[PDB]
Amino acid sequence: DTVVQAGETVNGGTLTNHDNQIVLGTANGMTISTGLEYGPDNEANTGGQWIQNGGIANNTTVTGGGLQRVNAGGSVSDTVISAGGGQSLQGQAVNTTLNGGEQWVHEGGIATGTVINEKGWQAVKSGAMATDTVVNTGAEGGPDAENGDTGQTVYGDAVRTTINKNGRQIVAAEGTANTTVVYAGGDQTVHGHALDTTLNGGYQYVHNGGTASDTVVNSDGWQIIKEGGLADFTTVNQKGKLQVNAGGTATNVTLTQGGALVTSTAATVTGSNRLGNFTVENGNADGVVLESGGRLDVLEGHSAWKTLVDDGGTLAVSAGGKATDVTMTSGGALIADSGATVEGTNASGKFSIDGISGQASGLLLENGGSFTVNAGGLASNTTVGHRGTLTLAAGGSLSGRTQLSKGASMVLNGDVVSTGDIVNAGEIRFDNQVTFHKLTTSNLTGQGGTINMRVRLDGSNASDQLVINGGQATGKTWLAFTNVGNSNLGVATSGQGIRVVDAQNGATTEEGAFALSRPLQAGAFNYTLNRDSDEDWYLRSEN
Repeated sequence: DTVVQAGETVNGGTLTNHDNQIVLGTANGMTISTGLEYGPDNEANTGGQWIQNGGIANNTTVTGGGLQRVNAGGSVSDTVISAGGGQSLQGQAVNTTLNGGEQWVHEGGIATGTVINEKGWQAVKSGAMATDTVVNTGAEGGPDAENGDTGQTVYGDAVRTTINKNGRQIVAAEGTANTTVVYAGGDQTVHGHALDTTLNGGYQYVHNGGTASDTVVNSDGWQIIKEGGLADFTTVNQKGKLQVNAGGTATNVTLTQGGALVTSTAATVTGSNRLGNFTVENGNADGVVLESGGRLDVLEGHSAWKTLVDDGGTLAVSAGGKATDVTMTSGGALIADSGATVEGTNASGKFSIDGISGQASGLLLENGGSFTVNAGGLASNTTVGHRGTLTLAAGGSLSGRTQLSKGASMVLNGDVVSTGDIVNAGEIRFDNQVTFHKLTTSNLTGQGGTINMRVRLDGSNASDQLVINGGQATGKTWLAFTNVGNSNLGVATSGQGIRVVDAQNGATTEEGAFALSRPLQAGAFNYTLNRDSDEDWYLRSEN
């Protein structure tokens, strides 16, 4: 009928048209399709199923427009709630599936086993508790998307939450999440307190004024401490990542072997790593270890001491920053420019960058490492390996042995003079970041490397140039030319042609020192590469 009295059970039935069911006994298998037609929090709403103290409902279905209300001492199990349906909970609910529906847990209510799908929403108010929730919605679009009132919003207490792909738990400023696992594609944003989070691929964002305690960051998990956030007792395991932004704090960190730290000297990070204790405080970094994935930014006016950059780690030093007693393990990335001050050891030996004098010596740039030589600066005895980049601004200089392995890059942004030997297995390129430039070197040892040069075939006989100053060009160097003129305009060369390699002051070049890596053509002309008796190399027209 309309009232289910104590000690009485009722089976089946559908509520429509603002009809009411007041449950004092047990109501099994009801379908609730009325009571929410004017949306949540509307006086005009009427009807629904209302579980009283000592009442029970089992296997209730709450369709669009349906309202289930559960008073204190009322109890429901095995509910499912569609889009446009809702359950208001001060009693206890066990196993509620929200397929678009909403569950409001009021002060004193306990929601256990709620499954949040398809842009449903569990709202855990102050004084309320959620337990064993499964979140499958709310993070759609990714961490920078905002889906509002979807997923789980925690103003009270959330316990033993599972955040799956596309799931989002928002811990409001007064809320508390006490045991949480986050999988890949899910995230937990913390304005309040997060306790015992495990990030098994998932992300945790600690916002300003939020705190996270005893976070375990496993493979592919990402804990981000934003400005004014606090992490305490984070453990970063293999392939996990702790990032502490400027003005963020993380204390009692434990970085295992393989656990990345991503921070700067503007942040506060204290803990231990594979070598012992470390600190990042007051613009100073002591003892930092950068695992595979890790990065330490030493900002201008800041300093780091006793840093180990291990395979896959990154030390980045701004102009005016200082990093001493640096150990670059093979594979470690060093990012700096002539303005920085760095000293330590890498795989090939001792290295240093003097920011005042503008001189670098013994650099090893690999695996994302990179160095820029500014005007009036010098890089001496640089080794550029796989995924390393050496960039020279106009007015920057090279000396000693500049060695480019395969997969290495040197970018020349103006005229550049090497007072030593360039040993090139990699790619050298002339660039502007059209005015041609000169690469002058004392000796060039070609090991199958390539030099990317520009040329204009429109009659101006202009191109980039290589100058051998008194030594020799030996081995094998490929020259890759790009016509930066019109592609159908070819003007014949004159005399010896366009001098692309100039041997001067007695320099020689071996007979096979250079060869075009691909044809060079414009208009009616093919342009061949030719060595002449003056040891110089020329582009000349034919056809």
